[PDB]
Amino acid sequence: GKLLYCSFCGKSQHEVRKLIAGPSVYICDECVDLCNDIIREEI
Amino acid sequence: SGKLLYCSFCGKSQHEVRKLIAGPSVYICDECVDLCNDIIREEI
Ligand SMILES: [Ca+2]
Ligand SMILES: [Zn+2]
Ligand SMILES: [Zn+2]
Repeated sequence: GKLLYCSFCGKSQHEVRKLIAGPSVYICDECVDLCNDIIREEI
Repeated sequence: SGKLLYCSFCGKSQHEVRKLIAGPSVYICDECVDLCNDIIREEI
């Protein structure tokens, strides 16, 4: 019953497909997508 | 300079992982990103 936000981009759980929770942080699917580009070094 | 940065999700330092991606006062390593992929894709 509270708005949760991606710690990287700031979007809430209501703006993304999925919001993954760490111990005290969160990351959305869009940022994970971006992380893959960074790690794989590809577009 | 010289300071240890940790993945905010698993706690590993930048010397324990391949890459540590930085956000605003938050970090995530390549291993946790791999896990996130399994979570999003809902597969193993
Ligand atoms: Ca040091
Ligand atoms: Zn995000
Ligand atoms: Zn990690």
